[PDB]
Parts: sequence; structure tokens; C-alpha cells
Amino acid sequence: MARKVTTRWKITGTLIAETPLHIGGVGTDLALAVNGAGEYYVPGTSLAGALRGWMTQLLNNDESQIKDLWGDHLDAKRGASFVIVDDAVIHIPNNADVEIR
RNA sequence: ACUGAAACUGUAGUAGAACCAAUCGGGGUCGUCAAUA
Repeated sequence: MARKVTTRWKITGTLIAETPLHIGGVGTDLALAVNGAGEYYVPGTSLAGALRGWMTQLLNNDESQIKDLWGDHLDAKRGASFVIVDDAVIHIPNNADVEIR
């Protein structure tokens, strides 16, 4: 068998930049994260850590509740995350481009 | 004198912390000008 899933939830919507955003990539702070197409994107690793980071502050660092959602490589009962966070291409609106602060 | 079979290199990890695009500056005011014959 696979991992036993009772219900799979597809959880979708539009995240809007309420301030500007910078997610950095390898290649001073003028390199923004780009996917393989060279489009600016949010890496799912960076979005997951934002979401996981918030829940960690919410749950007073109750590690068990966090690892029950986000997974754990160490605990023999846990392993893979039950949240999947996909990569998301950023749609910069028309007549706009990356700015430099 | 007879091919082993079957097995996801995966699992967890926010490219980030810090840094004022800033410092100085009255939109002001008076003596000529020209070189020959």
C-alpha cells in the first residue's frame, strides 16, 4: 500500500503581495528566485517555511503538532510532510517589472 | 544443464539577519562695455 490518506484536500487561491517581495536566489540583493524558465516564482521551500514558521510561533513551538503536519526526518513514526507546497510563478501585473531599492 | 523476483535516493530545513539614499546649499542679485588714432 501507499501512505493511507482519508481525505486529500486541494487548497488553492491567489496570494497577493501586499508589500513588495524579495525571495532570493543564488544567482548584492539583485538576484530574485527564478524557476528554470527564468520566471520569478515563490519556491515551495520558502513558502512552506513561512507557513511552518508561523504555525511554530502559533503553537508555542509544540514540535509534535508541527511535525504531525510538516514531517520529520528523525522520528521513526513520521517522515514526509502531509502538506505539499508547490512552487508558484509570480504574475507581475502589466506595465510593471522588478524594481531596485 | 537455463537471466531471480520485488524495492521512489528519499525524508526534515523560509537565501536570510542587519543598514534612514542620505549630507551641505535664501531662486538670488548693479556697474559699465569697447580700443584705437
